[PDB]
Amino acid sequence: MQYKLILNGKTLKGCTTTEAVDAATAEKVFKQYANDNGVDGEWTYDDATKTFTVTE
Repeated sequence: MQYKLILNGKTLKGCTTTEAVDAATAEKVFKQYANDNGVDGEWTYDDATKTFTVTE
């Protein structure tokens, strides 16, 4: 299913998505994503909207 990631970085703001079999797999993708993009911080997940949020 479609998982979503909200980027609340000090430097970087945006929406992004991935397709994954579960949320754990999607999280790995999104973790590399914010890391590839110089964003690191507080992650939260809401399984009801399948949306992760990172906050610098």
